[PDB]
Amino acid sequence: ADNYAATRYPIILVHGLTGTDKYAGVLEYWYGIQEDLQQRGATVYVANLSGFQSDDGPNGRGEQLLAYVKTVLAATGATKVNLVGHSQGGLTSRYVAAVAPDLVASVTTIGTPHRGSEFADFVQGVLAYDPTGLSSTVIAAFVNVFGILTSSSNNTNQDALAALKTLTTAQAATYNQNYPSAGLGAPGSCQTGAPTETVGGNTHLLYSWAGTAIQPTISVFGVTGATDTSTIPLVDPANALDPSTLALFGTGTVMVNRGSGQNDGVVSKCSALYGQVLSTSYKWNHLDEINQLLGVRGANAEDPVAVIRTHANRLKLAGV
Ligand SMILES: [Ca+2]
Repeated sequence: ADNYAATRYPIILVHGLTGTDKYAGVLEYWYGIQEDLQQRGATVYVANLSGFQSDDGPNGRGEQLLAYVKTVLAATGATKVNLVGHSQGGLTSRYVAAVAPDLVASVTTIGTPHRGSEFADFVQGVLAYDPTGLSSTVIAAFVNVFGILTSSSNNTNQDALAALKTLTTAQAATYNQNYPSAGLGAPGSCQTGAPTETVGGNTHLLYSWAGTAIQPTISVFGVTGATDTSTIPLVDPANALDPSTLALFGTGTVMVNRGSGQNDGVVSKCSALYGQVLSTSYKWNHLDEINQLLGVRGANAEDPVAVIRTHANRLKLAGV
């Protein structure tokens, strides 16, 4: 124990799609991360928002997080917070930073689809193929019940279709127009923006990193293969002990065939760029970024717990 991660302002971890603080009140979303940070002197709060919803609008995840932020401030006596989001959580964090600039000290996004996901486009394209539209309704009803049952508080505010739509590349472009940020580069440039933003007397430190385990390889007329760089080829035990490893490799192959380039299974390198990009070299798939499942990762993957701990220290040294 020490003060290595003792930031001035409390850290709030913000989960993405399907998330909650504890799956079924048992499995921590941010596996072993809250415990690690607290041990190093950090004050950390884990948000519990709708696993399936849009970020904007009444009852959206953005208004839920804003309300949680104010509750943490009142309880801590703190005046600002440091937001750290994973996946869609990064978009929710941007929402709070935009509507309540004075309550935010920094925004860090990990594997966040700032420009949307080619995979969401794919799933949405599939649904639209049913001429009767029944597929959408049935699947929606099933995913929605799933969210209520896995939510640690059995939150009934779930809308799988809104969530899907929010993650498409077309919708993300509109979100960016509605909630602009100095941390974003020009649409379609695959570039980041500025390292900070001054939102009316309030300065925010902006950071981001992405995992690029899935890399495109050779190809034929219309077929691009991929390789999972986080693992030792075929015999890595992570292929066996963590079911998400191969699952993201597969999802990642669909991504590459949709022109995404380097990705973590669901988010491309270009889509995740935001603020000061600390790294896009991590050999991680989407769940490795949050030390899942149960702390398993390929033999070539960096330690996500260490990375996050180091960032809490960088925040301390930066003055937040
Ligand atoms: Ca993993």
